[PDB]
Amino acid sequence: GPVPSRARVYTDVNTHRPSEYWDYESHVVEWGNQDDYQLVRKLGRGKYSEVFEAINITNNEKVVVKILKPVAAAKIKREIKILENLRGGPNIITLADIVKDPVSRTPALVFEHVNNTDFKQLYQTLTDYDIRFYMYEILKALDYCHSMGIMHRDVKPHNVMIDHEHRKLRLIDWGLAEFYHPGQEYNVRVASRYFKGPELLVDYQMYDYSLDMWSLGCMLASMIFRKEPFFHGHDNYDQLVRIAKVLGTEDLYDYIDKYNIELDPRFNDILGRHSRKRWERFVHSENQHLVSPEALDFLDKLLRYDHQSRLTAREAMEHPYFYTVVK
Ligand SMILES: Nc1ncnc2c1ncn2[C@@H]1O[C@H](COP(=O)(O)OP(=O)(O)O)[C@@H](O)[C@H]1O
Ligand SMILES: N#CCc1n[nH]c2cc(Br)c(Br)cc12
Ligand SMILES: [Mg+2]
Repeated sequence: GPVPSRARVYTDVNTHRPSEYWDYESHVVEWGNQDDYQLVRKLGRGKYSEVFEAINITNNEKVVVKILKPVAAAKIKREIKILENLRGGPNIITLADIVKDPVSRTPALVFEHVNNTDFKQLYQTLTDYDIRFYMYEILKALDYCHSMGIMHRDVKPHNVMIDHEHRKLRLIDWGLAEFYHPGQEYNVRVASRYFKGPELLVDYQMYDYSLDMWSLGCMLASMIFRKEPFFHGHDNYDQLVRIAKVLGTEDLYDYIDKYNIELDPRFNDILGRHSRKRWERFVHSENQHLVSPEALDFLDKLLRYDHQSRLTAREAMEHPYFYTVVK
């Protein structure tokens, strides 16, 4: 069957922490007072929650309330424990409270409010310097959560809030996050389609923190090349074909061979044969202001089929692409 894999960093962080840290099912939720929060307006509804802008009447501060749906109500302890474990970490959204919503009768997570800049506005206006600055800020959040034994598993632009006015970034939406345990087989139905790593698309379950580094690479490629999204698959199968049209099929087959993976036979008629394209193929007059040899080298080291071969968040922070960023 498939060959096992383990992370090259932070491998045993959960084995050396007390059971209380990662055993989220045994966690006893401390409930706050729902009357402290007055809902103001509905910001949206996802597959798992309804999100509202609210005011904390004990200090007149704005907050965001995520009211979980019954489907979500199952693995809520996992999101709660992860949020409490990471609380206070660099660029991690702060969970302010947990209350029982009187209408849904489900848990409602109360978060710090971010006066975030519109995501299309961010995509259209961030400069070369801004992209480097903000990529460094998201790497601080990812190295922190990885060092804490957690993988986010849903890195994408909408989960990376930026308040451009205060040069403030927060990594949000920890509902798909998981504790990393060496040898554990995880569900591959994580991350949004365009950000899914090759490990998920070929059904390799023994993945790790490096999944987040693929997703970050997808964000970087879209930003510097002005192509939203960078790998535009029509479904999860075509998603792999789009990746293979850029990275080539030979390295894909080497990756499948190394981990002894049985590729779904539905790929036999759609993958074809493709060479790796040099990153300069994607450069044009409308994106040249965001591309540099350092950006291309950094991107090249994130977007690798072999999850064990990708830069870790800490190695990424050492890259020359960030030398220009004021620290
Ligand atoms: N702390 C926050 N500050 C401001 N807006 C937020 C905050 N958290 C979520 N939002 C808003 O709510 C939505 C994202 O919610 P999210 O946690 O990603 O949902 P889900 O877990 O169902 O996928 C977006 O519309 C975003 O603008
Ligand atoms: N793509 C896009 C816009 C956007 N949303 N969130 C982000 C976080 C970062 Br880090 C960067 Br760069 C760009 C964005
Ligand atoms: Mg989200």
